[PDB]
Amino acid sequence: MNFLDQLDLIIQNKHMLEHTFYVKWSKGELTKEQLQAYAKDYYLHIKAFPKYLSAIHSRCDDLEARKLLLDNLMDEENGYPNHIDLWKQFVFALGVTPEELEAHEPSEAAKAKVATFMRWCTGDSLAAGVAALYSYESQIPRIAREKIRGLTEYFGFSNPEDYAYFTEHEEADVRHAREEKALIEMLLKDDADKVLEASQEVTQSLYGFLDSFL
Amino acid sequence: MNFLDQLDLIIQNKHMLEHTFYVKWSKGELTKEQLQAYAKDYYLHIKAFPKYLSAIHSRCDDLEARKLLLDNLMDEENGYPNHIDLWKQFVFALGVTPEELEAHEPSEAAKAKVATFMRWCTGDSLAAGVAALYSYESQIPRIAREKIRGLTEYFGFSNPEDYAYFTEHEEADVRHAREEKALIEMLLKDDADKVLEASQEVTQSLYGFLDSFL
Ligand SMILES: [Fe+2]
Ligand SMILES: [Fe+2]
Ligand SMILES: [Fe+2]
Ligand SMILES: [Fe+2]
Repeated sequence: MNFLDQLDLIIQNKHMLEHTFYVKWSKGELTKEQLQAYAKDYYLHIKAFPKYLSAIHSRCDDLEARKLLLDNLMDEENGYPNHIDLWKQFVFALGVTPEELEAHEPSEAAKAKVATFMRWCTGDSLAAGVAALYSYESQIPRIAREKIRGLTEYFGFSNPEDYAYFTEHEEADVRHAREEKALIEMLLKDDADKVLEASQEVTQSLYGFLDSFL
Repeated sequence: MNFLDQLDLIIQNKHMLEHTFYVKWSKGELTKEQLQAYAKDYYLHIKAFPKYLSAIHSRCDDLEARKLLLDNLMDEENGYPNHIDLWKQFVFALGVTPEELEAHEPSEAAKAKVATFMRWCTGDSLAAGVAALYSYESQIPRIAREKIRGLTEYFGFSNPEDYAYFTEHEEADVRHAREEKALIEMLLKDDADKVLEASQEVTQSLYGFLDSFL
């Protein structure tokens, strides 16, 4: 079996949309107290995602790979509103005040998720770092689509600008996962084992993060 | 004394334009054999400069600082022709063939320069990493200006597109040094000592690199 296929199968078999939290989201069975906690607890990962990308770029000598990593990073962090600003719009539309979000101390659940990504993105296998990111970003497009639906037919999201982060990631992360899948191939150095090891680790780590809100 | 002033004084007092190699350039007293060797030996630093920036960014939690680091990185590596492509144009206009440049193995002089930057950019002081980069980029604008002159009135540079790298850096690195000087302030964490330690180290390291061609 080809390792990219093995890679996708791992994510297919531990995919956040099958997690209770997002199933609960799908049927609507989630409190406003639970959403505001997740929106706040996600913020640490959202601020850190640029560093995941620059961590790999900064250890990379493939000049064409770096430009691809830069393209993701540029979409993440460049301009107003970058993806960080978009999340904030979602966090504030949920009801959270700016002060409360900035004063929020992230759960150790969330710190473990981030730390799992950073471990791979700073590790010794550039393809494993991209696989860590890929095992998340490739789920994102379908997650966003179903998350807009749940914000509409369940949580009173009238204004579209209130879930713009998810509208952007419905499309942005189709490109990103395609570029990451290509980056994994161009950076492979007889380490497809770490690619899958990273995939297993990130996907489970994401389950523990979702577990935290129950 | 203020440490940014101390910082500039260090660079003023070990500035590449005062080095024999660039004085020799200034009077024209440099062989085509010497320029093609320097153009080739510089290539390792030129390919690595993006990683210097992403190395600091990837360790940084100041969200406004990261966007500044990204702006430099974007000017360095984004688009055709990025700064790497521009150097190539200079390397090829000097007479070097593409194959010979890609087949060139960099001197240990050059490997020491790069390694000095990367040590600081991956070290434990974000302001020292920016100071390592600043102690180089702040010299660049005046270096470029005098290096265009020496390519014109000495080395037969007719076509302007042949020294476009230096035309770009005459202006680009005015902005970059101003943004880096500002980044050093925003990232200082009671470590102005490392800022100057880095400055001393980078500036000397640059002298040893220039020393290599004599
Ligand atoms: Fe994103
Ligand atoms: Fe993304
Ligand atoms: Fe540059
Ligand atoms: Fe620059």
